[PDB]
Amino acid sequence: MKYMITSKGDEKSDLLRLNMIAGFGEYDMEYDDVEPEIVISIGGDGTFLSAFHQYEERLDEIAFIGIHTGHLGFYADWRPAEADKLVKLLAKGEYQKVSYPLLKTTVKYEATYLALNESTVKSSGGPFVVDVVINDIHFERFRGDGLCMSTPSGTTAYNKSLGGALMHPSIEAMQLTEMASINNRVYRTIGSPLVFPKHHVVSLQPVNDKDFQISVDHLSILHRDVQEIRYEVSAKKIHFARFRSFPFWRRVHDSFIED
Amino acid sequence: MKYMITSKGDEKSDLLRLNMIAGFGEYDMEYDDVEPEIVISIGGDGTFLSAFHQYEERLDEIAFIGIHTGHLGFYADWRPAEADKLVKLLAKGEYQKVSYPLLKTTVKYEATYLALNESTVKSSGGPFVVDVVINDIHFERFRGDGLCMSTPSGTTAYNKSLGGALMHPSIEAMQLTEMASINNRVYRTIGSPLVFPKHHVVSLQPVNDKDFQISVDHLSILHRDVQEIRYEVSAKKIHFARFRSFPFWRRVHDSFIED
Amino acid sequence: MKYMITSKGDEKSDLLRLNMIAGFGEYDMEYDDVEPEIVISIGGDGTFLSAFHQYEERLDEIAFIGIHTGHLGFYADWRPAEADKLVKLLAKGEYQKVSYPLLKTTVKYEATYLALNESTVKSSGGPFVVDVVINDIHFERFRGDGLCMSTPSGTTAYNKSLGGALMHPSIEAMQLTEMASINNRVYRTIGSPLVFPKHHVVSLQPVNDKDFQISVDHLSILHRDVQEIRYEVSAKKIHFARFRSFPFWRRVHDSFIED
Amino acid sequence: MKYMITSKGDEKSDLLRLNMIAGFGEYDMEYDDVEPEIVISIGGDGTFLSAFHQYEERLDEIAFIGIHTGHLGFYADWRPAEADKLVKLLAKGEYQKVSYPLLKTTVKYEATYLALNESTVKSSGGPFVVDVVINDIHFERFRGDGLCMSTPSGTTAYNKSLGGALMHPSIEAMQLTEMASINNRVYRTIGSPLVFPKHHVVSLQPVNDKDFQISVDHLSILHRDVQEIRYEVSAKKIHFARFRSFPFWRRVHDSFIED
Ligand SMILES: NC[C@H]1O[C@@H](n2c(C#CCOC[C@H]3O[C@@H](n4cnc5c(N)ncnc54)[C@H](O)[C@@H]3O)nc3c(N)ncnc32)[C@H](O)[C@@H]1O
Ligand SMILES: NC[C@H]1O[C@@H](n2c(C#CCOC[C@H]3O[C@@H](n4cnc5c(N)ncnc54)[C@H](O)[C@@H]3O)nc3c(N)ncnc32)[C@H](O)[C@@H]1O
Ligand SMILES: NC[C@H]1O[C@@H](n2c(C#CCOC[C@H]3O[C@@H](n4cnc5c(N)ncnc54)[C@H](O)[C@@H]3O)nc3c(N)ncnc32)[C@H](O)[C@@H]1O
Ligand SMILES: NC[C@H]1O[C@@H](n2c(C#CCOC[C@H]3O[C@@H](n4cnc5c(N)ncnc54)[C@H](O)[C@@H]3O)nc3c(N)ncnc32)[C@H](O)[C@@H]1O
Repeated sequence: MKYMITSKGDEKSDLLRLNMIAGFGEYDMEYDDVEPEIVISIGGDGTFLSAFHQYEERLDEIAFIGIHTGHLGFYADWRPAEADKLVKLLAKGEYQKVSYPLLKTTVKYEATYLALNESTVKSSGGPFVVDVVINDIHFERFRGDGLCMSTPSGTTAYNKSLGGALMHPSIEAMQLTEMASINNRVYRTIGSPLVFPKHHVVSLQPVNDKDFQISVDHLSILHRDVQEIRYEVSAKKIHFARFRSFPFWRRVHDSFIED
Repeated sequence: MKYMITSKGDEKSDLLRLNMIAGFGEYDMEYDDVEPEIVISIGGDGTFLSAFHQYEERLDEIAFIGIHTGHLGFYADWRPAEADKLVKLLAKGEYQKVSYPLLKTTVKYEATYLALNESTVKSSGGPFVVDVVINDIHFERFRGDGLCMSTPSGTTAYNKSLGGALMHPSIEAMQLTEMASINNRVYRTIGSPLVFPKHHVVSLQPVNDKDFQISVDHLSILHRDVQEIRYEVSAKKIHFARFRSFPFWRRVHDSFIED
Repeated sequence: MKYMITSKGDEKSDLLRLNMIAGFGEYDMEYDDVEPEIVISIGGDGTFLSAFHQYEERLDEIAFIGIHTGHLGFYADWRPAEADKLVKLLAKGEYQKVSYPLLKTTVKYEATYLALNESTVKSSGGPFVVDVVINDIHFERFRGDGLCMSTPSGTTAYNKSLGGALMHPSIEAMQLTEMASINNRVYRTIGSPLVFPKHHVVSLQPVNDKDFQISVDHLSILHRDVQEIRYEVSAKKIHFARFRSFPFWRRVHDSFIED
Repeated sequence: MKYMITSKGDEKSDLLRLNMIAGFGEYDMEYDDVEPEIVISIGGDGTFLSAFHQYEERLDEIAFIGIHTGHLGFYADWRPAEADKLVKLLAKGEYQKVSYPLLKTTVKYEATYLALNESTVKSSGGPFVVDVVINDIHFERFRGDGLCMSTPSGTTAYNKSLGGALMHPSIEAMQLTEMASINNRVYRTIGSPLVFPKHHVVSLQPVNDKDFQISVDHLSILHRDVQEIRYEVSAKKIHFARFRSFPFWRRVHDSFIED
């Protein structure tokens, strides 16, 4: 079937990619970076994030695989020594798929984005003020550095550094965390992270300034004349190729406690 | 149908209970505290917690209602002024039910318990050491004051004070938080709260001392010769009587931000 | 003696300022905004911060007074109703002085700055990497959103929202807090806030990018070709006019717990 | 001069102690565990804590030295390989002294205690309620698991696990941290850690139950009919023998970041 391989760009990743293409040539496997059914990322979690966004319009027709040439990643969880074994078991089709939920982001002035990790909103300097509306009722007026809405698999990333909980990716949900909120008699926020199920809509609305720094995964965009930022669990999902058991809590333990 | 009413025990709650019994007498409603189909708690969230444990063996056949004679509670979310309206709409059967997940706790020396809020494990003095095992693999060796496993509706209680996330109760899950863990080159814990889906089993195992203070909701028990404490989302659920929309995030906003 | 009054710029502050000038005209008090011995700020803590920086080159010859036309401030701790009483007791010289420590910031490419609240260092987009050196020995390699070095009186401001401790201003010290650090096997930071005595020097050194967003109190500057940012408790101090006992912990209680 | 050596009690510590006594016998050094001028602890920080409390009535006449037979300690900061060098430089008197502040604790029913690390107050089950009074004015009504008042050198211990700041021991101060406080419309606490200078008195006062678990360093005592617990920086100080530069921030880096 059609496949493609993206590389971090260093020597180790480029030549592991060239070796996998060589092994793939020994099978009924055609290299196509326009309509691949298999997308292989060689590098780190950042390389995988780029691969996901490179093919975000054909998610339902693509199985992703991540190979880490450096340390273990949460998406690049395959060791380079297993690269040759990846080729055969994947040419035969000896694999099922696991799917992780995604975060849908709507920005109105309208544009929509999908996030694999998180989407954040920050000020164009100093602190900013936004009204947080949950399912069309006002929840809080936030003043601080920013807010972060994370996918389940994204909770080990920016969300973790902001004090959020780590969620197993089988839970279809999204998590909101605060960035240095000021809490006093005037401004009052919940403080705790909030975990939302599907079909719940979190809306951020501007108060004074309407220019915000909006990020989706590794991409950071300055948006102007923004009227609303809406978050909800996407109906779409990213599909991974599964060849072996590597549980989420194992990857958490191996990444943060010790390998 | 058969009903019963428990009271906090103060003057205001006892006489609101006596007035509801009087109004119930004006309907085909029989008072029975052995096999009630409707359990009404008048007081606070603590009174409701007692009512839940008083009838935890007939959960599948009971609809709970909470009335707060003091401030708003997350379970006692009905105001005493609406007590008379509660009687009629509930004698007619003009209500459906909403169900919140529960936490199952197994203590082996074997005893099982259900928690509506959380279950905690603490030392018999100073810090304690337990091995945390997730789905039969060792995750961490915890040294500190204790651990807390919370239901979704329990996240606004002890879990919130421990830095956990607030989870909407439609998510069938459980959340684990740490109590003052010591983190150094020797002892290493994740720090972040952990949210587990159904069918995931978290096991706490003793290292040196085998005597622990184990709590389930408001009840605190000292347990000796404990070999294991296992947590997982229960197959059982608590059923509430629903007469009106009072969203979980509204109760969060009203309780912690302002009413 | 020579005095001056700065105003927030709203109607209430401008006309309280005009009334104080009128009352001052009834005394041997000359209005001079070039060499005042008394600087009165009418508005909020932000107005006071501007007044401090407006006269930061004559700190040793100026006594500051803060009046809050809105809610209570930590520097604007005088109520507008006591404005007329402020005039007389201050024309007579019936007051001593209290002094709060300041933070010295040296930026090398060299420029020096004084902060009454704090000084922060942030990235020009995403996370940044700086080496933290304490008294000429490498302490940690920080990767995250930023760092914040606070004065004692500044601990109730940005420092508080970052999890720092509240320090009584009689302690000559500075406090460093982290902004969403990533902690893993690669990058390791202390996490806890750090409190430094006098004569201790904290140096931030660039790793890759050398362009940082450096802030000192309300002013935020983008600095390029930065080689080092050094922090230490300043030898200079800000001097307040003291007419009455208003303890620091009282202002903390009144501001954050309830007035 | 008169000296004594305490041991953790394991094989390695007992025989390093026997070797140091042998080396001391080769000098004008008399072993006396009643009036020693030099107290040597061999083991861990816990062994040193016991040695400090064993001789807390002769602090002004004793210089302490800590040797760690396991990992590096903040008090046991001497490696066993340097034991023989410790003997000579210390028989000659080729050393000055450094002094760390201590915490004074007064319990009234009256008893006084000195803490090298911290003193904590906890409930006899569940949460407890105490009024916090700072310098004779009511600061907050705390409801939660407990409170912790730490010395500067104690901030790397229980205080660190509770979110407190790390303070250099040259600062004469004490730091208070909270243990899982409940914060709502009813109960309101500051949340942030509080750092107090000398001569400031923090008083904890009972509300309902008057039975508390009071700890001072490694000793935990249940106290009954307690009317008040008062904390302030002690006028006394512990004196260390100084043979070489080992800065506090180096010990922090070596203990928590990497050795
Ligand atoms: N394996 C570790 C390496 O992978 C990174 N990583 C990634 C990634 C990536 C590519 O860069 C952009 C990400 O920067 C993260 N980030 C930003 N600002 C951050 C901060 N202030 N604090 C922590 N994070 C921050 C956001 O989340 C962005 O999405 N995703 C994950 C994940 N899901 N889980 C665990 N690690 C993950 C991680 O950062 C490590 O570098
Ligand atoms: N409405 C507010 C009042 O109701 C209480 N409450 C309850 C309850 C109850 C009955 O007492 C036992 C509970 O004490 C909580 N708890 C213990 N130690 C705590 C601590 N150190 N810190 C915060 N909590 C603590 C645990 O969770 C126990 O289960 N349940 C909830 C809930 N689900 N959400 C919001 N509040 C709730 C709350 O405490 C208020 O008093
Ligand atoms: N009285 C309350 C009002 O006064 C403000 N205030 C000030 C001030 C001021 C003028 O603006 C710039 C300050 O913005 C603060 N800040 C920035 N980003 C922040 C964030 N993300 N989170 C919290 N803070 C933040 C930084 O500290 C800057 O210095 N100083 C203090 C103080 N010392 N103590 C208590 N409040 C103080 C406070 O912000 C309230 O508005
Ligand atoms: N070197 C590391 C070893 O030394 C210990 N240690 C000690 C000590 C000791 C002897 O035991 C009693 C101490 O238990 C600590 N403690 C209790 N409950 C704790 C918890 N829930 N969380 C973290 N702490 C806790 C309290 O503080 C008690 O005083 N003092 C210090 C110190 N000053 N700095 C750094 N480590 C120190 C540390 O615990 C390690 O074991």
